[PDB]
Amino acid sequence: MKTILSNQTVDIPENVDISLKGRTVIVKGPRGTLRRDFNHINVELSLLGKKKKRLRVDKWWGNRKELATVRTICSHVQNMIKGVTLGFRYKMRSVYAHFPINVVIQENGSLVEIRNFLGEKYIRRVRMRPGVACSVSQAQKDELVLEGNDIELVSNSAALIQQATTVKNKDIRKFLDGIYVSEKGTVQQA
Amino acid sequence: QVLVLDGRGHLLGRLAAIVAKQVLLGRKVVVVRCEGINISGNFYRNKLKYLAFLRKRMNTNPSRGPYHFRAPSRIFWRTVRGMLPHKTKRGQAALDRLKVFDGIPPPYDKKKRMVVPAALKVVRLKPTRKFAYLGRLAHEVGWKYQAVTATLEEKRKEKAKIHYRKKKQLMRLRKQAEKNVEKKIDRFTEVLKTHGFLV
Amino acid sequence: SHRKFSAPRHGSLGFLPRKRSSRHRGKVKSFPKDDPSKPVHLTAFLGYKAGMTHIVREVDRPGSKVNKKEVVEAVTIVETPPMVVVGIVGYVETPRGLRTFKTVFAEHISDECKRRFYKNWHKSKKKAFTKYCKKWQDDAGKRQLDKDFSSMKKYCQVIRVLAHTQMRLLPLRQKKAHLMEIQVNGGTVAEKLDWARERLEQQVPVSQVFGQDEMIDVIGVTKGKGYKGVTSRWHTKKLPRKTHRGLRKVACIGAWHPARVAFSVARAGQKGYHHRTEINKKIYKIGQGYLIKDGKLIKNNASTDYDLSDKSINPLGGFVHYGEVTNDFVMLKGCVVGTKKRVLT
Amino acid sequence: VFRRFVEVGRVAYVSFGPHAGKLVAIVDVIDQNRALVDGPCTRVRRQAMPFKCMQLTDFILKFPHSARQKYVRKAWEKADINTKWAATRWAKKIEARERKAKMTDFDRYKVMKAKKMRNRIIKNEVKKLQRAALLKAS
RNA sequence: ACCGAACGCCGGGUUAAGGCGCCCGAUGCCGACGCUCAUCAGACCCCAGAAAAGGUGUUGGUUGAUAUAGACAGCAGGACGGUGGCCAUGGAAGUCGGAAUCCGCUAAGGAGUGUGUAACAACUCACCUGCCGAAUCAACUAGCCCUGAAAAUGGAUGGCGCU
RNA sequence: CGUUCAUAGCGACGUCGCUUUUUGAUCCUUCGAUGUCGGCUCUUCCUAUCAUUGUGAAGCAGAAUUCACCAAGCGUUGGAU
RNA sequence: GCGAAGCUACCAUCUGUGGGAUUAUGACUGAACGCCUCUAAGUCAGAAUCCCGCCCAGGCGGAACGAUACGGCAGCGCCGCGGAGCCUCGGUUGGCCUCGGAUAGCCGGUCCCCCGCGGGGUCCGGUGCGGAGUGCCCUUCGUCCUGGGAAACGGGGCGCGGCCGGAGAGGCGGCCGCCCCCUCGCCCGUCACGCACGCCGUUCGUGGGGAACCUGGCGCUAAACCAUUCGUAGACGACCUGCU
Ligand SMILES: [Mg+2]
Ligand SMILES: [Mg+2]
Ligand SMILES: [Mg+2]
Ligand SMILES: [Mg+2]
Ligand SMILES: [Mg+2]
Ligand SMILES: [Mg+2]
Ligand SMILES: [Mg+2]
Ligand SMILES: [Mg+2]
Ligand SMILES: [Mg+2]
Ligand SMILES: [Mg+2]
Ligand SMILES: [Mg+2]
Ligand SMILES: [Mg+2]
Repeated sequence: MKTILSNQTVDIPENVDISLKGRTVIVKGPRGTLRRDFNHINVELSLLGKKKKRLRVDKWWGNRKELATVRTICSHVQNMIKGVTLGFRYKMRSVYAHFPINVVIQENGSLVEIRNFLGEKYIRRVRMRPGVACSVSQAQKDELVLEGNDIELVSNSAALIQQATTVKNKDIRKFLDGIYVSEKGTVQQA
Repeated sequence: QVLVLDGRGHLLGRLAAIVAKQVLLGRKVVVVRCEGINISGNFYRNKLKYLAFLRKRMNTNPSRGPYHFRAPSRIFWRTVRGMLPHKTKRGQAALDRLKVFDGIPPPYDKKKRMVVPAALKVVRLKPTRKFAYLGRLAHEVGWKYQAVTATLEEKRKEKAKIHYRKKKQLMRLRKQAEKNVEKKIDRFTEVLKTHGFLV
Repeated sequence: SHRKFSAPRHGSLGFLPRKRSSRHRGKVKSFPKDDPSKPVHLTAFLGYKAGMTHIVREVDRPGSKVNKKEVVEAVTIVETPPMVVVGIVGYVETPRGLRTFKTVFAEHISDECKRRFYKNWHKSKKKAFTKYCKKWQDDAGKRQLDKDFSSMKKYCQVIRVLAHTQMRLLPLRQKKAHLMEIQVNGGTVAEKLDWARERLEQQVPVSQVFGQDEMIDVIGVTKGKGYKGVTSRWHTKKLPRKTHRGLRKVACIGAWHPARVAFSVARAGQKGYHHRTEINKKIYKIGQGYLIKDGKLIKNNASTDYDLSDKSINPLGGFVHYGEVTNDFVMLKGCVVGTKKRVLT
Repeated sequence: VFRRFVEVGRVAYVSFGPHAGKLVAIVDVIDQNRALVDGPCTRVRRQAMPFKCMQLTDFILKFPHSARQKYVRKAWEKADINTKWAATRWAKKIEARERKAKMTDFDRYKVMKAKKMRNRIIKNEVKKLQRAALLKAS
């Protein structure tokens, strides 16, 4: 039934400054801005506290599937804050039993050529979502590093190269190859 | 003597219903910015529903068979045509009053245009419900001129923004003017608020 | 019941009302998309199908069995004497479509061109564009002209030049020169228009439009064949010898119960003189016409670097049912639509 | 981003119904969509009333959630809600709208004559202001 | 052929059975309370169409739990010995099967849920903690919705449409 | 059953359905006549998908494969009796 | 026998294209359910599918432009302003415009900052069952006379010339010179206008739309069809051509 009220709080840290034009949070700090719109979620994004310390999200007269959004908005702002402060660092290790998936970034991070996958002549070119920047790591041999602020864009770009390197018309239990996400960490930990 | 209705923010059949009866009572109506009409129910839902209508054709000679109009104006016309007795003389006469446009062209681009709040999306739908823009719909089913209609409307909105700024400028001067004059309009301005305006 | 043994259906529905084309001169149904970036140019030309012949050439597709092997090859000669620009005509985008906006015609216009505007020239007093050309020599007119061009600069998007043929220079009977709108594809519309305003009343030859080893689309009307039966017009099976009411027919038009004969069923009607746009016809040779420095230069046509004789593409006794190709011509690979003498876009 | 609330003690103007055009305090909330309501000073008997019909003011007079009518009568008369309401811009443009409805035919004529003139005076003064603004621009 | 009602020719009134977005006379009520979103929604006697069986889809019930002796999940630590227990040898020391089926240590572990073994091994599946911080969880039941749900000219809640 | 393992693939004893490309029932229509089989020829639809595109499954190492999904765009032939 | 032209054959030769939305599916972020989940709000990839493109036809659908009957009787195109006279009717103040939002908006003003008198920002001050309100605004609806007050340079002569803005189906405005005339809105006095004797279609848009008729000024000077011809065409029509 209609729950008379639900809410939550999102305690912003003193480094970051968040601001909300209505229902369109914009979060800025060390690394950069991250806007996100929630016109489509239907909530009261109050912002309270001197020093602007916490973001509150009411949701009045919600039914079960309307009250399910409350936390997911709150959480999306949490990631947004993390992105601004620390920034996300997805690491993905290449795997093969023969053909050593030859990776090479191109423009800056943007492009990812993925040559010699399974001994295929086809060279996979994979763009990155605006903001994300791939880079071939050191201190680990067959391993990529995708860094960026907007987690959504990062993890999508990770998937983009994960599904790029897919095996068709074979026993995938046998043929375990491709560039898989190994670790979802941050650019700096504190 | 003529309705002009901005079809933006309305509901396709909901507006068409109201337009039909106006049109049958001899009211000449114009319906403008028809691409902006929006239809309840999630997008995909309505695309299929249209695509079905496309499938309907007179097997032996499609050239005769139900003419599936793409343009949002003609779509909206089609749905209003479905609520009149359009095989009659009086029905055909009724449609001849109605005048529909994709976007908002030159007679009516400098006319104030009404809004049927009984067909309006913000009112008639729950906010958590989904709907479709009849533009998108029209576009994907083969409407040629979305982008053109967009490029012409950006001009119009820029052209209009100017008009509003000048309008505002007069309003402001008029607010100043009254204050400049309010001892030599004082025993007029008093009488216009005994009988209850200006308050 | 189902038809027993399957078979793909005869003829394409993507081509029908198999009727006699309204036009004779094949329309360009779409010009290419003018990227605004590359410089201005014409997108089309109007030639004439003079005749076929061989070529011989070394081929260079490595891998093929025919790599570095001299093949022969058929070719069409399209005699293409230079066109004369006599107009421009501005268009504007609308949600309705692409409205023609303003047509500015040149000053002087040939009787080659003027012919076109009368159904009977012998009987006319030849009074066309007479009060028009008054505009081109006064203050009032020239100013209005400039304002028209300015308006086109403000408003228009697509610009097509109007040119026409030089019917004068051909072996054909007709004098009535074909006009045609040709689209100027290039930079910004103001640049685009001042190019066509410079070209006005001027010749334009073939080499200015096309270059060698270039795929081009031939547009024309097909060689017409009158009323033809279903066996000719659809390539339906003949029925056998014993058939009592004839055998160049279709037996079952249709089923009973969509109780109408469908548009997909094969019937006898007009075969030929259809409009058709065959694509990808590679230009092997853009050939220079006869010219004079002291004597004739007839050589410059059908001589090759390896042949070195004194030929023209004209064969002995000319191209049959045509003439001498005394003008510049293109030389496409393969056959193209239409008859000898046919105007060809 | 809400400013007015179904609070106990909120004064609400009834938009329509039997008690249309009357103020009324929210004593207790019964349901999702029904408020137990009272308007002792404003001639409205203690009764349940749906929210759909009441539109709520910017006046929260303070009493306890199910007092016995006497006490809300005090909290109404202490705050002097009738005086404060009639002072509001809202209530003025209610009063206005009623006086426009009461207008008699001679009264309608007077008005027209008064406006006919009053809009002429302003119109000139606006035109003068435009000329002065044009003179500044020059 | 159903329901209502049974006809001289007309005016006013009122009804029935049916309705009242527009087609089409009437809700253009500030109607009341819920339920339900369907990439096959649903939409009224006769009637022109679906079942068994499913679904943490959502909404109600019913019955039982549980938990401050601070749980419940979520991660982390052990899973033994009397004992190749007995029948079965073809090998079953917990483990193709079946009769059994208790004690010790116990904080506590079934003569064993499975994985897998020729058979073990090795792994895996209570009782209890450490962190976190209020409800948690099970089994039925019935409403709408969905799966179940395949036909041949293009098509029919009557149509347009409707959230 | 499938070494082992109910459900990869299967599936007894039972059970619930759809279909009208089988055959029956039935006799409503037509007996002042609706030309009675097959083949040829031609068009179009359906999908209950043989192949082809995109995919999930395996008792799929590869090759070969069956099981299922979207799906009827395009095909589905030459002969002997 | 051989055979030109012409038809003609996988029996010769040539050409056959690009996007979008997404389905099945596999994924992201992510609640519901302190974990987990492709899903609930949100996001990605995605196809012989579907829709378009190209390609064929082209609407009781439009377009720009040309020429528009010298004449031997002609007949018309504009412009302005007049008289009658059939016919077809509907009407009976106007509204000359921001964009949009809806778990928000509207207006100001910026002291201050950035951009091209404006635009964007912040900050502050007002409104918000919207009075800078379509529950709205504008406009007045008897005629004249004279003789005061408040308001007062406003209006006109289908007054006249220049400079603009407007192309989506522009069809409308605006702003600037010069000539002549008037004193119009709001109150008061002051009289008079057929006062047609209680009684219906009054009152306007209206110089309306169309057809036929009398005046001035400035312009005009035909094509089409047949016949004939041609063969890129053809059953016949039609079509492509030619003809001081
Ligand atoms: Mg394989
Ligand atoms: Mg078949
Ligand atoms: Mg015979
Ligand atoms: Mg077994
Ligand atoms: Mg039978
Ligand atoms: Mg028969
Ligand atoms: Mg299927
Ligand atoms: Mg999905
Ligand atoms: Mg996508
Ligand atoms: Mg795609
Ligand atoms: Mg089409
Ligand atoms: Mg009248």
